[PDB]
Amino acid sequence: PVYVDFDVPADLEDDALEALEVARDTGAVKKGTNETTKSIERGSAELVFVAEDVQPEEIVMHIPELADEKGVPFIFVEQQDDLGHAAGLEVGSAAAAVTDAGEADADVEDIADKVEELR
Amino acid sequence: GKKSKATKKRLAKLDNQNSRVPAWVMLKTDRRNHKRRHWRRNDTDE
Amino acid sequence: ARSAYSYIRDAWENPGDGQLAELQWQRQQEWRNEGAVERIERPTRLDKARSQGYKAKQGVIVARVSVRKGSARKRRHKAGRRSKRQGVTRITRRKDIQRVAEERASRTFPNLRVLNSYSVGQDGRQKWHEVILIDPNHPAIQNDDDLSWICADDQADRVFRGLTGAGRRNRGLSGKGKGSEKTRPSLRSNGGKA
Amino acid sequence: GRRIQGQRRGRGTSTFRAPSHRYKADLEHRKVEDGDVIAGTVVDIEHDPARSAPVAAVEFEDGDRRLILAPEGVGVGDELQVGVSAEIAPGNTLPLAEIPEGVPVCNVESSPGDGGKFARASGVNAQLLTHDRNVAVVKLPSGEMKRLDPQCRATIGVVAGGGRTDKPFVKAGNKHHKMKARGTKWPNVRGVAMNAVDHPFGGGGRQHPGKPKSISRNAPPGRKVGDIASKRTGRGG
RNA sequence: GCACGGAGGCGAAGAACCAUGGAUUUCCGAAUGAGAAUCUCUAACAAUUGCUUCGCGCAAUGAGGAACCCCGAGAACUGAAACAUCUCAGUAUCGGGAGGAACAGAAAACGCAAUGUGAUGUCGUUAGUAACCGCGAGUGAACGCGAUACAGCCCAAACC
RNA sequence: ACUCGUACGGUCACUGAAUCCUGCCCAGUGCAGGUAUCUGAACACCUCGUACAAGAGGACGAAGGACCUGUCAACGGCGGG
RNA sequence: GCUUUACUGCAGGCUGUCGCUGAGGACUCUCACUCCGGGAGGAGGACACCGAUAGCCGGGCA
Ligand SMILES: [Cl-]
Ligand SMILES: [Cl-]
Ligand SMILES: [Cl-]
Ligand SMILES: [K+]
Ligand SMILES: [Mg+2]
Ligand SMILES: [Mg+2]
Ligand SMILES: [Mg+2]
Ligand SMILES: [Mg+2]
Ligand SMILES: [Mg+2]
Ligand SMILES: [Mg+2]
Ligand SMILES: [Mg+2]
Ligand SMILES: [Mg+2]
Ligand SMILES: [Mg+2]
Ligand SMILES: [Mg+2]
Ligand SMILES: [Mg+2]
Ligand SMILES: [Mg+2]
Ligand SMILES: [Mg+2]
Ligand SMILES: [Mg+2]
Ligand SMILES: [Mg+2]
Ligand SMILES: [Mg+2]
Ligand SMILES: [Mg+2]
Ligand SMILES: [Mg+2]
Ligand code: NA
Ligand code: NA
Ligand code: NA
Ligand code: NA
Ligand code: NA
Ligand code: NA
Ligand code: NA
Ligand code: NA
Ligand code: NA
Ligand code: NA
Ligand code: NA
Ligand SMILES: [Sr+2]
Ligand SMILES: [Sr+2]
Ligand SMILES: [Sr+2]
Ligand SMILES: [Sr+2]
Ligand SMILES: [Sr+2]
Ligand SMILES: [Sr+2]
Ligand SMILES: [Sr+2]
Ligand SMILES: [Sr+2]
Ligand SMILES: [Sr+2]
Ligand SMILES: [Sr+2]
Repeated sequence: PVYVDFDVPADLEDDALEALEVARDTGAVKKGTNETTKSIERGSAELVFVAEDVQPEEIVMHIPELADEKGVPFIFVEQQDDLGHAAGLEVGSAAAAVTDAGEADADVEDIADKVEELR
Repeated sequence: GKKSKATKKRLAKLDNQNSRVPAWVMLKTDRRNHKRRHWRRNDTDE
Repeated sequence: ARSAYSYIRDAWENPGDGQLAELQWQRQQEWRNEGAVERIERPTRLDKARSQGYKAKQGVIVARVSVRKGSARKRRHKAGRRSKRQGVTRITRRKDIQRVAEERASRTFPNLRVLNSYSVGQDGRQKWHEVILIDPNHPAIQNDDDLSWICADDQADRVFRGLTGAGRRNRGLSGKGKGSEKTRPSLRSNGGKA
Repeated sequence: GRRIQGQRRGRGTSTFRAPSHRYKADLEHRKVEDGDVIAGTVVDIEHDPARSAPVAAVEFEDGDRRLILAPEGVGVGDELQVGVSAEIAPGNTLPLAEIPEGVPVCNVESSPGDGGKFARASGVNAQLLTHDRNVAVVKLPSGEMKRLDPQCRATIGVVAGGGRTDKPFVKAGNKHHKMKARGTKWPNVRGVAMNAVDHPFGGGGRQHPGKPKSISRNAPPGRKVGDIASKRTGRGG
């Protein structure tokens, strides 16, 4: 909420998670706020997801700005356990990063575009 | 007063202790109950 | 590269600036409505907790404790005292508030042992600290190479005997040389002059 | 010395407490959702131990039986109303806003919904003077002009039992009986009549305070006795 | 049994007695189903916690102990020939807590200043020295050295 | 606590039924109000000083005091010539 | 033990300042905080309460 500056439509969120699910089966994806954070820093990240029900919020407050000053696109998910499920985890995940998609590149691209438009 | 069952048990014991040292103990030890109490001269507890 | 943790750390170096400022302004409103000791599922300052020994595991508990701000809450002398021992207002206690917080927490969880604690802010009338407590009776912990030490009998009620990190600092045990002549090995053994 | 009587009071021991277990009720206005569709009928008049004044038991439509702070002139059978649309008659309660200027009221709330704080004693009454959309001006029994939220509720009329003060107690025994119904230690031993250890005015061959009686507002308890922060004393000038 | 009586009994089916282990072990008592001056009333980890199969299912705490020990609270008589800083003294006493011993402990040390020492207690000494102090009365270390005993390691993060 | 109380209350004091009455004094002390000007601490601020700091000085100035007023059924006073 | 314009201090009250504490020498606002209300909501409001400190009074107390 303090780090969220725009609302993502339930639909867009749908496509992204699906794209993320195919990304783990095809390309490469990072699971966890630490790994997600390094990807953005190492630049090896194309799309980073960030749950919105993270408490305490400090765990993710940094993602947004760190991503901006790295051109890396990011998107918010409402639930924490969905991102974890979609990431292929048996647990939740505060953040995630698609480290080079796979047969989803087209989709990931659009999502990033759709977001920038959503300001 | 009104005595409870427990109070009564305690009073009963005090009554029992308040007895003479058997005569045979006298012989056996070849020669006094130091805890002899009187209802009037003394005061029990509780 | 920088860990995600360093970002939590760096945020807390200035709890009065940035997003953290807004978080605290929001949070404290709720904290003020909470009790004296509230157990919480996750540390507010993750980097700090892990740094102090915290682990996401069975037998590890975190609780936020609040304590009234200010100096001593002492009652004026009812019997004769020389001017020196008549003070009441500016007299402060010898234990810092964090230590009082660690003890209250440990009282709430009689079976747990204090591992460490850290500050999470304050307002004008109280201070909050989160305390990490460990269950010395849980096998997940009895089998931990990093925490099983706290299961030893002589570690029971460690907070009440000043064996915490906050305890040791407050007893003037930081320095190994000059200035610790009356603190080490204990305040009591040195006649209580430290 | 020893703590003075005024200090013993504060500990709230039996000697200084009011006989609350013997008191009836706290005549606070009824709480109405709105509409004013709340009316009841005076079922009986009773004596209020805590105020030496009469009180009226009212049975409301919705089945609530409660004692009420009765104004003068309320009798059994009479029907009272409490709400914004309540009729403007003695014994009825409604927000000052609805009350017509120049009308005597009692049991006036300080803050809307508190239940009534002002003008509750025998035969007293506040005088609603000015109206407005922001503030209702009432003149309290002490003569003070009070600015209140027009949303503050009040009862029309003056409090029952007026004139109670016009008759002298005549004897100590009568004072005694009344004092036994209040939270007060009585009779009263003069400070000048006590030992120095017991009061600022105690001690001395003959009785007299060995000091000026007008004490400062800043004086600590134990010393604040006599004429507290008096703006003046006497009858002259 | 103490205990030197009377009567009676047990023991070669090896008693008594002693060691080790086991059985029994009323009620109150931390006292824990609720209550109560040691009893009573109608199935009990009461209360606080952890785990949790979310069910008291599995566990913890509570109270005791001669002093010793650790963490807090902390006088006054007394000395100064009065007395207020100072002293008595961090003593008496109080609150909390552990153990068989506690506590301390592997340097953001020392500073015989060095091309030197090398975790920590403790003992002897350094020394009534340095330092404090109505610079009064009084208070009072440390480094080092000689000994005792010796022991050094584990996390957080980086990268996974 | 007062207080299931709200100035026709209850707190703090003095005098001590009724009756006839209760004079003069506000300088001191007390209380209270006011106050152009004077005085009036710390933080912040300015100058000097210090590569910094100690420190010195300045400006601003709250209550309080100076000063003015009210007040004796307030402490008390009501003499000598 | 008691008294006071004895000495020295200590509570307590008043007052300034700093923190709580926010937005646009006089001002508006609302979002902390406070109060009223069963609730909605209302009142107040960066003040007050509280922590710290400074000056004044201070036989109430040692
Ligand atoms: Cl502990
Ligand atoms: Cl009366
Ligand atoms: Cl050396
Ligand atoms: K002394
Ligand atoms: Mg017999
Ligand atoms: Mg390891
Ligand atoms: Mg009432
Ligand atoms: Mg009475
Ligand atoms: Mg009298
Ligand atoms: Mg007398
Ligand atoms: Mg006195
Ligand atoms: Mg007289
Ligand atoms: Mg007289
Ligand atoms: Mg029982
Ligand atoms: Mg002497
Ligand atoms: Mg030792
Ligand atoms: Mg001398
Ligand atoms: Mg000494
Ligand atoms: Mg040294
Ligand atoms: Mg008389
Ligand atoms: Mg309230
Ligand atoms: Mg004295
Ligand atoms: Na007897
Ligand atoms: Na504990
Ligand atoms: Na046995
Ligand atoms: Na148990
Ligand atoms: Na259970
Ligand atoms: Na002497
Ligand atoms: Na003397
Ligand atoms: Na001295
Ligand atoms: Na040498
Ligand atoms: Na005068
Ligand atoms: Na005496
Ligand atoms: Sr989870
Ligand atoms: Sr007798
Ligand atoms: Sr224990
Ligand atoms: Sr009321
Ligand atoms: Sr009420
Ligand atoms: Sr007198
Ligand atoms: Sr006159
Ligand atoms: Sr060694
Ligand atoms: Sr008369
Ligand atoms: Sr005067």
